[PDB]
Amino acid sequence: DEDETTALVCDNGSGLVKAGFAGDDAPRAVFPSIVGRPRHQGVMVGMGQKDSYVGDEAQSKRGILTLKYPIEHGIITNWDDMEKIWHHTFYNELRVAPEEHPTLLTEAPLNPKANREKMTQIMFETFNVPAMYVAIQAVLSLYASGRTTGIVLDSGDGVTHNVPIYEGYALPHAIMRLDLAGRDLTDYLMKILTERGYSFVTTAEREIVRDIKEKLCYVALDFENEMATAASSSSLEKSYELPDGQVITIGNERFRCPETLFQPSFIGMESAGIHETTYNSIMKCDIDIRKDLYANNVMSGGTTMYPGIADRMQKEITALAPSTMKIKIIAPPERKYSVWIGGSILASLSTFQQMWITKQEYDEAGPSIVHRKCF
Amino acid sequence: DEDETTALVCDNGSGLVKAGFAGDDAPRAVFPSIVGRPRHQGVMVGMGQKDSYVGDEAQSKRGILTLKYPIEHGIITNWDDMEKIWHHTFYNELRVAPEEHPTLLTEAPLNPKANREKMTQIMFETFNVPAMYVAIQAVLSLYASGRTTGIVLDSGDGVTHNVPIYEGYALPHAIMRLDLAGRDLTDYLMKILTERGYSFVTTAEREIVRDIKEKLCYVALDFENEMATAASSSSLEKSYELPDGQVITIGNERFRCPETLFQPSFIGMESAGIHETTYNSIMKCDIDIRKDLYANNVMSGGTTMYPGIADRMQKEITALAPSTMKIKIIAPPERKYSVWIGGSILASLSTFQQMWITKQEYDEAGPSIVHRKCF
Amino acid sequence: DEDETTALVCDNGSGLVKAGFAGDDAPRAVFPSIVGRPRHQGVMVGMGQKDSYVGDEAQSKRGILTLKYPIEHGIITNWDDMEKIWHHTFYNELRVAPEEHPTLLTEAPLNPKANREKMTQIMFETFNVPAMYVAIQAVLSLYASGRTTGIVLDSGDGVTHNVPIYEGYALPHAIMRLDLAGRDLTDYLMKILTERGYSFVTTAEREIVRDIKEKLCYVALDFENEMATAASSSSLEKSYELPDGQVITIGNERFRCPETLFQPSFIGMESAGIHETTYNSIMKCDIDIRKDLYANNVMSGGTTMYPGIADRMQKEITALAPSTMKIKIIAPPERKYSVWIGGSILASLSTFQQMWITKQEYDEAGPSIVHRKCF
Amino acid sequence: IIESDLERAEERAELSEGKCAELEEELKTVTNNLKSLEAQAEKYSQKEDRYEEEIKV
Amino acid sequence: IIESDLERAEERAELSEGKCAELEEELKTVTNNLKSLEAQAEKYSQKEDRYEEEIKV
Repeated sequence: DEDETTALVCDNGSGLVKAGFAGDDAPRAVFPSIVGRPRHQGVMVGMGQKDSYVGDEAQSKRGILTLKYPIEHGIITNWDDMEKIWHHTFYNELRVAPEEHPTLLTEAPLNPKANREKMTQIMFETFNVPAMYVAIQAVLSLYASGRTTGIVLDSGDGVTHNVPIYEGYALPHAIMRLDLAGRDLTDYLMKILTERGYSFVTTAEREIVRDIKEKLCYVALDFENEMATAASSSSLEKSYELPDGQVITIGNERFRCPETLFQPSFIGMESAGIHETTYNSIMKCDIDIRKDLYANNVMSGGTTMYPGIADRMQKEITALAPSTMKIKIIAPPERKYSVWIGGSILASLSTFQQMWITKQEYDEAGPSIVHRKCF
Repeated sequence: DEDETTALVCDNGSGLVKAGFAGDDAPRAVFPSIVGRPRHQGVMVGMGQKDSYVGDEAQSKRGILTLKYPIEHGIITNWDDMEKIWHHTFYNELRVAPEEHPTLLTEAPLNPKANREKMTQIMFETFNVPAMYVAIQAVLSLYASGRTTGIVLDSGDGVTHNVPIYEGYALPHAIMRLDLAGRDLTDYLMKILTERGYSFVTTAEREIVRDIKEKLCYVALDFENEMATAASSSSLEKSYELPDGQVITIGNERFRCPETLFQPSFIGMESAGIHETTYNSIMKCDIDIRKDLYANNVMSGGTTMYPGIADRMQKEITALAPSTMKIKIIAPPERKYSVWIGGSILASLSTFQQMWITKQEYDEAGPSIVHRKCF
Repeated sequence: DEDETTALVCDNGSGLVKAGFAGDDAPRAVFPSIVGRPRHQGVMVGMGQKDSYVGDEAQSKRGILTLKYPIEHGIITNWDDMEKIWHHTFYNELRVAPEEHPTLLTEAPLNPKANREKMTQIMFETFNVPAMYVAIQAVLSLYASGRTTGIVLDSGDGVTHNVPIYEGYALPHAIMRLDLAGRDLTDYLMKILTERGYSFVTTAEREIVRDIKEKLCYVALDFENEMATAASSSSLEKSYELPDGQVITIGNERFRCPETLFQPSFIGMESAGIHETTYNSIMKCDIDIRKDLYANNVMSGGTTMYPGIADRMQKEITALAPSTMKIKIIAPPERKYSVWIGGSILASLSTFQQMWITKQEYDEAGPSIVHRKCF
Repeated sequence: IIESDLERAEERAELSEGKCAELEEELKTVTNNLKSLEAQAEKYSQKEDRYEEEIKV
Repeated sequence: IIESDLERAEERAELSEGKCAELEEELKTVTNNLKSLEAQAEKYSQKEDRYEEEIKV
């Protein structure tokens, strides 16, 4: 349907998959990384009804489905379900056949090896894609943001990777990776709202809480002052409409959940928080690198859309940083949608045509080729 | 009236209320958590007759009463009814007025605020108790059980708590509030006994099924082979005498009911069941904690009295658990009464005499004080 | 046990603290350089539970503690934690009060001066030691090894200094300090084990990887050849049992961790390694010194435990070293304990009893006195 | 039909309210940035003077 | 009621669209004021840098 064998770009995370073609500005479609399955016995006959549902089908029919995510903390653990998600992504909504297009997939630099290897195998064996590449999330964010140097703090649904990059090169000894993510904030919000009389323990309830989080929650610039008021007055509560007509209001819980990014102890995690790890990613780099990383804190990934987060991340690191020097945050309206955007940019670069793995080299090496050719 | 100004202890569940004084080894009396009301028009005059009956009065006069439970899955929603149950408990069975004694009440910390706030308020304002203390069910169960470390499985009438404790500390991120309880097991049994030709749909009938469950049911360590035989042979059916002299026999349904705890789909619940929930609470704790919790799964509350339950739980956890390691269950005779026993122990500890809210601090602060003084 | 007022000897690194009485051939007590603190809310009372745990206490109750060490890359950063470690080591384990005994503490010659001042101040002001001396770690390593001449490659947990000594004299212009030690080797392994699917980031997890490193890793005489096989065959994987009964297998990662000693670029360091510094320290020594130091290069401290390191180092130095001359590395049994042993040897010499700072000179001058009195 | 148009009109109210809220959030974000920038433009004009003063001094 | 609710649903489409359009104008206004203040703050940061360069000189 395209006038060129443009690469397909699929930003497959632990949240939603954003997909479209290289050279465009935006994904053609977005899909929950979900395969749904009925938890009930059918009663009426000739009702259609699938054994399993994919993406938005799984979410739309969720009233009686248990919903599973094949990707956890950035890694595919269930590749049969990813084959279904990709079939849907490519043939039902983008309506393209990867057999005629190179495909670009994304991951964090320390994502366990099985992820990129199984992603490579699925696209070469079930879709028979002519070429593959698995790209770095930080690289993709840097292209989207217009930078070659900076800290990419990618606090999304799966993991926070936090990798410093200078002149387009990794500074791997300074990756302050953290097992704290948007999915934990969602789990925390389900629990804290349960305490308000609105229990959220089932799949339908979990999807509702994620929707509540995305629309009602924030981190603010000053937690203690924000809570001093939110805990004292109803003036800071915000309502939300649930699908069945219930109305829930959230007070200080509205920010106490999200605050776990700065205070991980709220969910039992042992961590300094995302701002200290951002600071250390800069500090652990050489002294002649530090000045450029301080001036370029690059925000990407999920959770970047919480009110007060860009302002707060700059405040928290500038407060740890030395005086005289200027410390700055980069947090464009392209935040979180930067990995997909970077995929489009990267896939299309003329210099990247030497990075793509072809369905030639693949057959001689097998999917393990991804560890020889990508990064 | 006592030989010391000992605290009074009352363990108010969604099922039954256990009460006595601190320092004893048993409650003095147990009452159903029930307030009954006549559903018929009086015909005779000078018949006495109360507007409402409580506890054992409510059960003894139940032939024409609707029986309500003031506690909903651990939360008191009707505090006027609990005040009447408590007055009866304190003045008619314990024969001690709270005005001269501190009182200890219990709840899961998972309880959404209103229960501990109202329990504290009732005792301070309607009973004029000189002091109050709302206790943690896991704490109370571990004291009663001889442990400081382990997981409390309190699978009683209301909600399953499943909270892990290490060296006396809570590990709150691993606590999984579970909507699977003894009350649901009763409802399931009412429906499957209906299929057999013995419909149970009214209050009297609900109380009968609960009595049947308590006396005839078991879980079985191997339910599959047990049902293969129980569903095939009358030789495994047990007769129960109904109040009017009629007899009901129950076969595989006897264990089918308790099995719901391991097969929650039987009541429409999206859950892995109590063995996997316990396992996940162990898993969610740090790796140097996990081994101590695997070796110390502690039974408390109700339903833990079913034959085969200690073995059913230990074997299911062992199956989910790693090799080399020994998985063990502690199942003391202080089962179901363990929260009350723990209350007696805790109320009496010298290290807990500073934990009591006095009837001064209460009035200066109001009932919200329970959030600063108890936990 | 001690029946004489002998000097106490105590070596203190970022890893472990070794202590005992001068005149022996071993410390009588060894503790981790760790002070642990609880990171959880207590619920049970009358449970004991400390504010802080030290040494073996810190590790024994670590399931709910965050564990921190006081010494970083050779220096004390937290004097309060060192006082706790020494208080426990001297009074509880060795059962000795330093008030009645002179004490010998150690550091390499380029160690920042604040470290020597703090060691002197703590023992004189919190322990009231009658006398102090701070000795050179290279001096003590040569005494333990039976040498007066040699190069001490102190590849410990914090920092490696590689200090050359000839006829008992310092050759300070040739000390080639290296920012590579056992603590960094642990970090490398945590990242590579993450690539294998096992994330290790929290305190319990960090302790596991350190334990894995110490028990499973080796240098590899030939890195590339060992890797060609280890990367191709599972027969070279060693299985480590994790505290919860789960296991991890480690393949070429088993040697890639210690390989950082020969490849510091693995952790982002601008260095060729411990063999390069061994070579540069000798290279800058006088031309008529070199022959005696090349025939006596000395391993000291830990990381020398690698059953691959003995041949790996002599091969790497021999390759750079001059012809005609005998090139040899001394890898004595007094390894990982050589500084303490040397400390005992120095502390007990009759020729050393005039080297002590007394608790007279100390108070008149203050702790800066160590800078003029020791070396 | 009117109800179907109502649902769509209501949907438009919701979509438009969605946009309204989004713009409001953006308005506030931008306005908050405006305000922090008003503060910065002034602090910066003051720095323009503090620095100019450092130059003069 | 439905026609009235259509009129209201439509009114709400118009009101929320109207208001979101007002917010687009308020947003563009604060965005442009932000850009102005940012440009101003940046011109000052550039002057601060010129002075810093001159301060260093």
